[PDB]
This record gives sequence, structure tokens and C-alpha cells, in this order.
Amino acid sequence: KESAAAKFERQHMDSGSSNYCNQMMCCRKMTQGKCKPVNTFVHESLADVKAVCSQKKVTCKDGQTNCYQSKSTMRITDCRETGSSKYPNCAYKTTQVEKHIIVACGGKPSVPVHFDASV
Amino acid sequence: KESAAAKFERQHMDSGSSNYCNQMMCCRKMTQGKCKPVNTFVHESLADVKAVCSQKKVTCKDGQTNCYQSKSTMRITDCRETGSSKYPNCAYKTTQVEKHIIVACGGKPSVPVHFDASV
Repeated sequence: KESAAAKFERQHMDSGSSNYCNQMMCCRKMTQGKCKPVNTFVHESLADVKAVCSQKKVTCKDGQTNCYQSKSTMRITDCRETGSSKYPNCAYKTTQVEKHIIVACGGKPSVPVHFDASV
Repeated sequence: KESAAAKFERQHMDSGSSNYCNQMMCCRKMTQGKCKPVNTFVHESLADVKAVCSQKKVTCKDGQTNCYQSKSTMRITDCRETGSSKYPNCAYKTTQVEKHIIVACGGKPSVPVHFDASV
């Protein structure tokens, strides 16, 4: 089965125009069978992201208490479904911002397993 | 089974940055199980491309006799594996060009079933 850690890296990491979300949501499999409504890709280094798991502990949006807020801002891209998006033709809006990210962490070593929010 | 017509649409149609090939090749699943060496995406409408089957008859690179060359030049993007590309990390060099395309047609009705070359 796909690890939560590898799932997070597939859904959220892209360390490194207007169709960026369209092509990446497709490439990273968030349009297989349904359109992931919203998804964030983080461009900081995988190391900088994993380090968020040793940063400020916050409560996840769902109440789980294994969320971690990043101490510094991060280049991320917000992928949000356009109003026309309708599986099997998922279409997204691409927005780039610099924000702190909140991720959930799990496993040993503790790594990010869910992208919770961007402050 | 996936029809040759649909495969051609999944593989070569994208009607409508330098990572474009890395992304699209991944998204249209030509990086799945292996990396497809070379691949072209055509940005003209599906009708223009399907119309090619009624255009100029030409021989195919591979000696077959069911190739047709578009009468008009079309906006296309060429994808070619870069030298370090190696499954599962397929990698491509993106090159946008405006050339006449040559596709192989087949089936009933005769539609594009292979992208043969651009000229």
C-alpha cells in the first residue's frame, strides 16, 4: 500500500503556468475517478517540509492534534477546482503564494502525512 | 480495451512551461510502467486533427501506407526524453513548434491512430 509519507509527497511536494494545476493534479493522480477539490503543492525542499514536523504544534482542522505549523513562509501553489470542473474533466485554478503551511505528521520518524492548511 | 482512436487522443491531443512535457507525459500516462521516448501533443482542435485523415496521403516513417499530412501548420509541442531520463523518473525536454503534422489513420470511421511525425 502507498505510505502516508509517500502519499503526502505525491500530493504535496514539487520542490523546484496557468495550467500548472491542471497538469499536476492529473500527473499526481488527484483526478483519477474524481476531482480533488482543493490541493496544495509545496515548492520548498522536501527537507524543509519534513522539518515542519519538529516546529510549532497546532491542532489540525479536524481536531486531531498532530498538526504542525511551519515557522517560516513557503512557496506553495494552491490548486482549486474551477467552476467548470466536472470529472472526468477536472479543471483547476492556479494560485501561487508564500504562506506558512500547517501539515499533519505521523510515523517514526515523524513526517508529514496530510496537508492541513496554509495560514 | 482502450481504442486506438482514444489512445491517440490521450497521447497527442491537448487542444487550447519547459516542464510541460514532464507534466503532460506523466499526466497522459505515457510515463507509466515505462517512459515513452518521444511524443508530440497537438494544440489544434480535435476536428482539425481528425480532419487530417482526409488530407495529403504520405508514406509513414515505418513504411506503412496509412499516413496523412495535415494541410495546415499546427501549433504542437514536442516531447523527447532527455539523456538522463530513466523509469520511473521519466524526464523530457519540451519544445513548442508550429509544423505540419503527419498522423496514421485507421478504424471505421478513419481517425488518427498514431502520431507519425511533424514536418
